[PDB]
Amino acid sequence: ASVYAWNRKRISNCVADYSVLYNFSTFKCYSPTKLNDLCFTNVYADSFVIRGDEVRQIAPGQTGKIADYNYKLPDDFTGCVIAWNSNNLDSKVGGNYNYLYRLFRKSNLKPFERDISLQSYGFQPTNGVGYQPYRVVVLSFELAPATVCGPKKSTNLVKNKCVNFNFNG
Amino acid sequence: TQDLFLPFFSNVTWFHDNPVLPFNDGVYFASTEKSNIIRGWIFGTTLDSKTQSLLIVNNVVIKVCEFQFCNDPFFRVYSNCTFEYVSKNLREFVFKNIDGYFKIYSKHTPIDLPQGFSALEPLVDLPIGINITRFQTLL
Amino acid sequence: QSVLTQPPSASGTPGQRVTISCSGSSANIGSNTVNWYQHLPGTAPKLLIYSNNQRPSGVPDRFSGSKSGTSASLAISGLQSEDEADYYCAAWDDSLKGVFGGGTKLTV
Amino acid sequence: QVQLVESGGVVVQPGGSLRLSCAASGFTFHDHTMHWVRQAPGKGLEWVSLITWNGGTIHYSDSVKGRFTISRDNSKNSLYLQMNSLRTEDTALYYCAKDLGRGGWYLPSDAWGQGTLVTV
Ligand SMILES: *[C@@H]1O[C@H](CO)[C@@H](O)[C@H](O)[C@H]1NC(C)=O
Ligand SMILES: *[C@@H]1O[C@H](CO)[C@@H](O)[C@H](O)[C@H]1NC(C)=O
Ligand SMILES: *[C@@H]1O[C@H](CO)[C@@H](O)[C@H](O)[C@H]1NC(C)=O
Repeated sequence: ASVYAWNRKRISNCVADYSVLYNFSTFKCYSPTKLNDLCFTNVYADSFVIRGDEVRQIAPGQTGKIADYNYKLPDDFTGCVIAWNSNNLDSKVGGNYNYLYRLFRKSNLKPFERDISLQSYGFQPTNGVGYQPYRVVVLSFELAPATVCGPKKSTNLVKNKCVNFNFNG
Repeated sequence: TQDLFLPFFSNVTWFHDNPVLPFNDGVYFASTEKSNIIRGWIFGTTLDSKTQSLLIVNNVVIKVCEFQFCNDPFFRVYSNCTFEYVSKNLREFVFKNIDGYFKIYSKHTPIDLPQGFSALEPLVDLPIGINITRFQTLL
Repeated sequence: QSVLTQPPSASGTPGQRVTISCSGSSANIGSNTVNWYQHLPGTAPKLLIYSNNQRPSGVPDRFSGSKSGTSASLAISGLQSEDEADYYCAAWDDSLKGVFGGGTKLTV
Repeated sequence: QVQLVESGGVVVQPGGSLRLSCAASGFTFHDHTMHWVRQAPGKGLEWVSLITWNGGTIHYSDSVKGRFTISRDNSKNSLYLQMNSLRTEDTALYYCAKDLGRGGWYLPSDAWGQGTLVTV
């Protein structure tokens, strides 16, 4: 999705095996190696495309055209911000006008506000890194019995021996 | 065992007809049918799109959402969701709501309310953080 | 030989703050907005401030401005040795079209 | 990544004429208003002219009004300036610049080209 109109994918009732992600050029959690030990009420994956020099704006305490007018994250945000270069996917010669961002607004956005009430990105394959497109996914963690949890590991079953067992807890 | 049970030889309300009924610690529901008229149940509080409501309709489809229900639901049931799941005779059910789980038990047998003894096996444990104070039978 | 009036120069010690004033008629500033440019010798002018107090991408919060009455000003704080540039005041006129001032030379 | 490239910075005899050309890329061309600004040597910036995206309106500074013509070709992503009846007073560094955004207009914004030198 365009950053001015970012989309939210809701993740629920499943196993969040975060090792498929952790093990991207940016992987900053607000510990990334302990994600598999946590349960959540919900996990939301907010998907959008921005410029390289705008990636730094996708964080708590940050300001700027994206942070203030397109995609705002709260100072008390809990979750992970993951991003990677998409120069060979979202760029066109002359500028890919499919992706747009808000340049002007009367006031700043609230956290996770989606205002689609607008300028195109000049995304080109020959742009400098700061002006290349990046695909950004922000995983917001909502902390119910919880429906999103990490994977369980297992061994095997050994019989006719004294063993220390754990059967589903 | 100490748990929520239907007391022996208790007073049971017989409906022939389906107003909104109160929900306490848990309820017992049973129906006797030939034509299979009852389709499901609606559980919640205000049932007016202000809060999460649990809609169970017999495949079997279970949804939890901010539904705006009809004043007399029957497709005319309702006009922002957190949960969705898809799967002559007496059908007994027990509905409990404890610590965030909506627990359903059931038993189906061949055939007023008949005398006899049987136990109801558990059907499903739904991890739904829903406030239920009222419910209605959906026909 | 200009409509918008500016001082010929400004100066200060790095780390300090200076201001550059701009004035004109009600048809230049009073009924319109004031933009500012920072022109570094060897290349083109770049937008610094627009619509009185807004900034374009790439311009830090050390640069700000305001408009009141029939006058306007640019404030430059945290002076850096890299800001030794000619600053310009511009506005759209009701009688004339695009109007630029003489420019102010800011030096370390 | 907005780029503007000027051409036509040549020396011309007074009383003659010259056309300047600005190539544009890195942004939507056909929806944006564009401007020309010139800087005479020893002086500050002098605004020249603007043309809007649909040709809806054109504006000139009085010193060039009636003698300069501004036009654009939205199919080539290019802006042109035709300057006739030239005088030695027109010697200046000419810059190509775009406005702040689409549709509307005011003054030249952040993206300026390097410019080219016109001598009369
Ligand atoms: C059930 O309640 C009714 C009053 O609504 C009463 O007349 C009847 O005797 C009660 N039956 C039993 C078994 O308590
Ligand atoms: C109900 O919709 C609002 C948006 O109007 C949203 O913020 C809220 O989280 C939704 N409620 C649930 C349970 O998703
Ligand atoms: C009813 O709602 C309150 C919040 O007002 C909550 O604390 C309580 O646990 C809920 N009860 C049930 C059964 O969901």
